[PDB]
Amino acid sequence: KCNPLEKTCPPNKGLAASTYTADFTSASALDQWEVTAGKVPVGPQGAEFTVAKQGDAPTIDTDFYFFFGKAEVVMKAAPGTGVVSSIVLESDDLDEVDWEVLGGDTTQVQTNYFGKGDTTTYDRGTYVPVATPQETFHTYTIDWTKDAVTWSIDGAVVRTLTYNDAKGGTRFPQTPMRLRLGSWAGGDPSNPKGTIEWAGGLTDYSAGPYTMYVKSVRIENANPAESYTYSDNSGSWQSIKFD
Ligand SMILES: CC(=O)N[C@@H]1[C@@H](O)[C@H](O[C@@H]2O[C@H](CO)[C@@H](O[C@@H]3O[C@H](CO)[C@@H](O[C@@H]4O[C@H](CO)[C@@H](O)[C@H](O)[C@H]4NC(C)=O)[C@H](O)[C@H]3NC(C)=O)[C@H](O)[C@H]2NC(C)=O)[C@@H](CO)O[C@H]1O
Ligand SMILES: CC(=O)N[C@@H]1[C@@H](O)[C@H](O[C@@H]2O[C@H](CO)[C@@H](O)[C@H](O)[C@H]2NC(C)=O)[C@@H](CO)O[C@H]1O
Repeated sequence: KCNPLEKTCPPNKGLAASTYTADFTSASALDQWEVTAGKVPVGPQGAEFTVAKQGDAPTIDTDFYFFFGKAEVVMKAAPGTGVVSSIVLESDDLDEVDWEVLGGDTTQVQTNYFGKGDTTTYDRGTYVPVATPQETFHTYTIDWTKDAVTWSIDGAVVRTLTYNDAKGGTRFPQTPMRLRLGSWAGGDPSNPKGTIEWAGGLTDYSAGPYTMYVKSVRIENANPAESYTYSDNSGSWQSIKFD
């Protein structure tokens, strides 16, 4: 994880196709993914992100990066107090767009972003109404262009971030991003008071295994390439070299 605003890092492996599809009911679905933590079994309901015990943070990263386009995930959130179901887009410069569902909040899901790992205040967050995310599969779409990031649920736009809303684009996500899917306990007793408070309370690991399900992943690469290179330390999209 070398940050190109701080130094010169090697190229990011890119998705050299205009679309990527993963149906997680097949075994060879994690061929272009890495299991970064825990075990992630593949079931009849798709890939399973289970918080069974303390420290369980099962995550999968794509091997590839994409430079603008679409990320669509069909997910059922994990239940349980303090359990976080996360759909994360992140670049090496720490540009990020994400979706977070909390097990005890049955009426909403959170949308969030940051530019260049800048979490000056936690004012980049938005709660949007969703019907029983822990009991119903929903399609979480992020549309990503130079002009705006759009968050949609089951084909309905629920949030738009334009380039200038991100401090005139100084904090807009515009660098090659990999998709991470995972569940973790934000209510882990060992987290800061503020994280446990945010996650909607403490996690009772005894009270069940809590499973997050991802049936499918759809990625559209607006700029298909074998690799992406950060030319400068500007962290801007104009500084991304590829062919
Ligand atoms: C700035 C910001 O707000 N960023 C958010 C992201 O943090 C967040 O992604 C999730 O973040 C959590 C908390 O950091 C993370 O959970 C942690 O995962 C790591 C690795 O799996 C664990 O660290 C390891 O712990 C083991 C113990 O089993 C050690 O042996 C090992 O040495 C540790 N390794 C390292 C490198 O530290 C933590 O234990 C674990 N914490 C908990 C409480 O479970 C999630 O995995 C992140 N999830 C995803 C999908 O990225 C993101 C999503 O909510 O949102 C951003 O806003
Ligand atoms: C110690 C600390 O930073 N505590 C609180 C924050 O954790 C919390 O922000 C939330 O952090 C999570 C990652 O650990 C994110 O997944 C989550 O999206 C993020 N929430 C927001 C709104 O960005 C905030 C929440 O208000 O409170 C801090 O005090």
